[PDB]
Amino acid sequence: SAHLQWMVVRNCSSFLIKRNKQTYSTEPNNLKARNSFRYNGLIHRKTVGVEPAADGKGVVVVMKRRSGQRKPATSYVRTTINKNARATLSSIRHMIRKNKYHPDLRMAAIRRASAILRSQKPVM
Amino acid sequence: SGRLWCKAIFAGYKRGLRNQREHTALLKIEGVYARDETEFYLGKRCAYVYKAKNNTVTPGGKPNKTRVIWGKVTRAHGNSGMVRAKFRSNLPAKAIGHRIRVMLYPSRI
Amino acid sequence: NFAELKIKRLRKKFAQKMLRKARRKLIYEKAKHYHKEYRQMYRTEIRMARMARKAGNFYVPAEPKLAFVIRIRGINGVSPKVRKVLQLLRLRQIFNGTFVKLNKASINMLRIVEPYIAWGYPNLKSVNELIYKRGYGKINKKRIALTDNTLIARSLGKYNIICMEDLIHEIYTVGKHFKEANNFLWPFKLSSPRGGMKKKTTHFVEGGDAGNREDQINRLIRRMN
Amino acid sequence: IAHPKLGRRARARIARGLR
Amino acid sequence: KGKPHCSRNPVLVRGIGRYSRSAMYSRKALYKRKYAALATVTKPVGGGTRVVKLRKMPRYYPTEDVPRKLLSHGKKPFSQHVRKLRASITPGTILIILTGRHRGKRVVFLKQLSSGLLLVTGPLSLNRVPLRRTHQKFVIATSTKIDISGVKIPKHLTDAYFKKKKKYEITEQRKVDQKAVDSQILPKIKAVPQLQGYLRSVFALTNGVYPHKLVF
Amino acid sequence: VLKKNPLKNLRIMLKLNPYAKTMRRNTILRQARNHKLRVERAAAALAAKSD
Amino acid sequence: AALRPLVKPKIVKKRTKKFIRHQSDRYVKIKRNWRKPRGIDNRVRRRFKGQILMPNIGYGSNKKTKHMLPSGFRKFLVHNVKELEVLLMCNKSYCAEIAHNVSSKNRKAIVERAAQLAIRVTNPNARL
RNA sequence: CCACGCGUCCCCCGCGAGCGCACGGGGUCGGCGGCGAUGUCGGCUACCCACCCGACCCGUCUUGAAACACGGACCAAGGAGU
RNA sequence: GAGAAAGAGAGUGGCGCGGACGCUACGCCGCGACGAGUAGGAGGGCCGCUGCGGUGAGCCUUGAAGCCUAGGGCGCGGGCCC
Ligand SMILES: [Mg+2]
Ligand SMILES: [Mg+2]
Ligand SMILES: [Mg+2]
Ligand SMILES: [Mg+2]
Ligand SMILES: [Mg+2]
Ligand SMILES: [Mg+2]
Ligand SMILES: [Mg+2]
Ligand SMILES: [Mg+2]
Ligand SMILES: [Mg+2]
Ligand SMILES: [Mg+2]
Ligand SMILES: [Mg+2]
Ligand SMILES: [Mg+2]
Ligand SMILES: [Mg+2]
Ligand SMILES: [Mg+2]
Repeated sequence: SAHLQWMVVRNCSSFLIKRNKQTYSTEPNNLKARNSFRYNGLIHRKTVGVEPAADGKGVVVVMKRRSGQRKPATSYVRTTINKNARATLSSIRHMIRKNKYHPDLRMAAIRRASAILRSQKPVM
Repeated sequence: SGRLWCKAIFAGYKRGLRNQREHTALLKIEGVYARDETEFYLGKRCAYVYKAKNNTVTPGGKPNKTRVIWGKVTRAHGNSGMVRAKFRSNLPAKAIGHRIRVMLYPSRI
Repeated sequence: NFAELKIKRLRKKFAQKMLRKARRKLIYEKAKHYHKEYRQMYRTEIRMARMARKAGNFYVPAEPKLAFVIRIRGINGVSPKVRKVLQLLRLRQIFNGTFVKLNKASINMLRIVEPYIAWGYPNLKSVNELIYKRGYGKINKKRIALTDNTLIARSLGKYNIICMEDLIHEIYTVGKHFKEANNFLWPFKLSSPRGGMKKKTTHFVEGGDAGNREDQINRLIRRMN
Repeated sequence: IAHPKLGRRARARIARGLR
Repeated sequence: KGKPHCSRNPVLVRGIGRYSRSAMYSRKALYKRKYAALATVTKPVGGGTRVVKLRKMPRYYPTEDVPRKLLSHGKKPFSQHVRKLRASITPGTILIILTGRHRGKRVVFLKQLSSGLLLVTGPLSLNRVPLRRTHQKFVIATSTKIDISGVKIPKHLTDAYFKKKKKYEITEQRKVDQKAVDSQILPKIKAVPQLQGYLRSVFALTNGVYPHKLVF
Repeated sequence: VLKKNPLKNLRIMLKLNPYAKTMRRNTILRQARNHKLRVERAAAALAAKSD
Repeated sequence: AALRPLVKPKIVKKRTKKFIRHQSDRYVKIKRNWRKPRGIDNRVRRRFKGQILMPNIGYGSNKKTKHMLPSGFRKFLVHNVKELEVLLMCNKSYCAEIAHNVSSKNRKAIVERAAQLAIRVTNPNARL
């Protein structure tokens, strides 16, 4: 299900790294990148991920669908947002809130997109 | 154009016979030799002023050599007008029997 | 809708607010009645001494029903019969204090620990200021400082002791539920005495501090807290 | 008056009276 | 509506009124005073009209924020503090500035200012110190008073007047305020004999003299 | 909660005991009143000593 | 104008001296690394006065300022540039160190990526 | 005086509105001042030195070790509940 | 959080699309009291060494292991990172 495979993954995963009294997790669809139950992206049915685009600018947003759970190629849908910083965040807010799609990650994705766009606007 | 600090001798630390506690200086203020006279000096600013080799920065002036360790008088100490003080860094034992200038300016008159 | 569901929320809130206000008026007038009772208790033992001296007889006042023990000797080297009595008096640390009512079952306990305790007959000001400054409560076998009347009232409501002057009245005027009211109180962690002890080891009669010092326990309390 | 079971009508009546 | 009256009871001690609540009921007269019972702006543009949203959402979020603080009550800002005087400092006394560049010079005190500071001039014609502010802790106040009940110091000088700006060359307004005030102060101290010579000299502790035994 | 001291802090004492307010009001009125009575008897005694 | 952290409380430390192991001054064969001595006549084990102090639990720092660098951050040992994306959001709290083994060629990519991602690096100029 | 209205029978003689001050569930200032490019600022720690207080050398067997009890010059490596 | 065993219970009759952190549940948080220790017992080590199965699209001749250090540091500490 989800709570069994969390209790398998929680200490035995290859994405987990543990050093300097800090515990992290490097799965690609993780928001805040930390080892927990809410934020781990491999487990759940419905999952938001925020990545920087293949282009230098833009934010791709990853949505796990409900149907192909065991089918990894047709499970994650991508959407690329190459816009201004306000409407990128309002787009991610509308996608997570108003679709009822895993609403606990609604603020962590906005934090992550705000951290990606700050790195994409040029260096001081 | 004159002098504006009372004379005090750093007598020792606050000490038991087999233990000294370096976070509290014993100051013997010249002129007051009783607890009915030590009432005036409570809570006054005080300073251990000493020269050294390398230049320090002096507030309101060019760099001098004279450095300080500030502190305040806290409470009286025994019947002979000896008084306690605490400095913000503890006094070195270099200063035993030297002149701490006990100020007047946190004044209560 | 949320029209009547809204208003009955503040109906219930206003109901319990008025309930709390009625409770505060209750404990106000209970404190006033207590002040009247203490005036009468102080004046009648003067009145009856005067009417005894007016005839030429003597008025023996009642032996007091309430003492306050303080542990003045430390942990080390305690005889076990002296030790168990102190554990039942709840004087474990040095300079703890406990109200203790008097009877034949308790005075013969206190004379076993006479070398280790200082005890006397505490004044109304002493029983006040000990409760207000150093008085805590054994709530859920924890130690919660008596900051509000609900901490007293939730534990001692069924003995009709629901403010702090109810507790003071039950301790001082020793009542029916003195056992429960006193065992509610945590043992008083009194400080070391300002000014200083006379002599720890010998009895108060022979110029010390141990043992019964009847009216003079108040001088000890005033400088121990 | 002050205890909540039997004093309910009395507190309601004094609540009506304080207007 | 209604004119706000002042407090009906006089304050007896701090936090205690002189009349209890029954007498206060009788005085306030509640026996006869019974009672019983944005974000969007439409604008035209040169399309149609646009509903602009004032105070729009943030364009950025820092990766983590602090939480809000708990609430405390008796902690005013500095302007809302009550301000103490000593008993010895009254307007008309003479002061000994102990710390700043005017070391130990005797000075006439004028006015408790609105930041808590003391308005100061021993007139600069004799001891060379202007209209200055000082602090009441750092100042010995001897018991030598002149009567300045019949003077006027200007209203426009205050803490925001004496506040530092950012070489400091003095303004002409400082000169005319100084010349306005000392022309009233200086003939008062010339009335007392040997006081103008007292103010020119500096306080100094010599040998064998101790502040706990000397009175002033 | 921080335990504030009812013998020093006034409103905690009132929070535990609202009748302490009227005891202290009545006793401050009595302090001042007996003080003024003794000052008036002392002034009368000085007037009688003058006369 | 470096990357300042979120909050910077007063990092109070109870003890600043190391715990010298007893009689590590007396010999060279004895390192200064603490070993609780288990002798029967030892002045240190039974806590005499004026002796070498023992590392009790009470010397532990508070949990809010434990492991905390004096610049307010916490270090995190980073081997490759792929791990700086882990600190992309733990930014105002946790800073990055590059390990000793990493090449001078591979330090520059990590330092530039950290300058993009606003991560403080403790040793940004470790080869020049 | 922590007492406030009216109407009803009889004994006895349940939502009023606003503001505001605060000895009220742990500190704030919506207060300030100075010094800073080759001579100065910070660095508690780690290097040397100075002073006051403290301060006998470890392991060990022992009732008790600093012992005029035995083992040990110093260092590196191996070295004992498998 | 409220001195008083229990329902912020259901029913029938008279514009602006917004809302911090969290929860490795083996985690996080809140109160209270407590802390001596040889012989010994137990727990926890993100203390340390050597090898083996997994794993880090780990590191490394643009310089790994080792060694030295008056450099910056973290941890009560074993130790560790620059
Ligand atoms: Mg003994
Ligand atoms: Mg004393
Ligand atoms: Mg030995
Ligand atoms: Mg032994
Ligand atoms: Mg010595
Ligand atoms: Mg042997
Ligand atoms: Mg043998
Ligand atoms: Mg033998
Ligand atoms: Mg033995
Ligand atoms: Mg011998
Ligand atoms: Mg021999
Ligand atoms: Mg042998
Ligand atoms: Mg030998
Ligand atoms: Mg232990």
